[PDB]
Amino acid sequence: PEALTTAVDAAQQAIALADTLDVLARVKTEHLGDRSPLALARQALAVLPRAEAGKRVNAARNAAQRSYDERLATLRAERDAAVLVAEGIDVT
Amino acid sequence: ASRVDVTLRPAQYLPWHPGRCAQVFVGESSVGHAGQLHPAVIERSGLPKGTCAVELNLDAIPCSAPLPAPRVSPYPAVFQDVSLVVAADIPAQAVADAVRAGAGDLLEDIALFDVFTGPQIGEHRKSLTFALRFRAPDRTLTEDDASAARDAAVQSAAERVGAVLRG
RNA sequence: AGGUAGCUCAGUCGGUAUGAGCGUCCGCCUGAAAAGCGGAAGGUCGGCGGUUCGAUCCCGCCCCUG
Ligand SMILES: [Mg+2]
Ligand SMILES: [Mg+2]
Ligand SMILES: [Mg+2]
Ligand SMILES: [Mg+2]
Ligand SMILES: [Mg+2]
Ligand SMILES: [Mg+2]
Ligand SMILES: [Mg+2]
Repeated sequence: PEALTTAVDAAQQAIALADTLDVLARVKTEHLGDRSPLALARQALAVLPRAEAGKRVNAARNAAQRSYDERLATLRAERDAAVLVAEGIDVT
Repeated sequence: ASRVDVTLRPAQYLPWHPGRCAQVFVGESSVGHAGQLHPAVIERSGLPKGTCAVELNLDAIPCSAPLPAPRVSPYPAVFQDVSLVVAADIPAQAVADAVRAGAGDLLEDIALFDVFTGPQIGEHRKSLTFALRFRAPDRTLTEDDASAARDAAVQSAAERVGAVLRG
């Protein structure tokens, strides 16, 4: 269909709103999981008589994947950096 | 085994954990590092969790041939404990050195046996309690003589690391 | 001829990785264990690249073992 404003934009604001790996885990399965609306386009992408719509449908997931990947690595960096400071000891 | 004194100072040096890594000095000369390895290094390398390591340059450790002549006083010792509150990132060794510098020659042994944090102490603080053993070389030390030496140690730690006597 | 979850192995011959065993974690069991059941976590499907709207699957090169 045309879900460039209701599926990609609805996910890029819910991904950036998550500040926890647990919150981001729920947004994953709701906006990029197997039961996601963006997944429904590929599940029915072969019952279509591809060239003019495939690159436009794949670009909907290529943009939604970047938001999850750039947020996962960011929250992973914040989590890893915080464990190191919390594990500091007096070496003397 | 090398008959040298050694100080450990905080350092950040891969592949060690930046918060659990000491750089080893003999005098003012670095001679190596020790502590726990970095968690990212451990995972990428397939190492056991919590692996620790030490590496020293033996050729940087100077050779020592000491000829000790220890002072062995037979007179009784006075035992006192001091509880000092400092900021949480003040190394315990710096507090002990300040206590030792103020106590003078009467101080025979100092040993840290308690590091405490909590609401009784305050945020960003910690409490260190040292066991002090005083002894005179020519007389039985009195409680007042030892307390005067203890008070001078407390004053030294106050000026050097900002220690506050625990109340 | 094959390379598939941390390891050991089936499957999928262009558009939701179908799965097991061990291992790991987690509950039952034990004062605590082992063993056992029970369930969960766990898969750019060898690198480098093409082809394609889209590659674990097809094409080129190379690592790997018999
Ligand atoms: Mg006493
Ligand atoms: Mg007494
Ligand atoms: Mg077959
Ligand atoms: Mg399975
Ligand atoms: Mg399964
Ligand atoms: Mg479990
Ligand atoms: Mg994995």
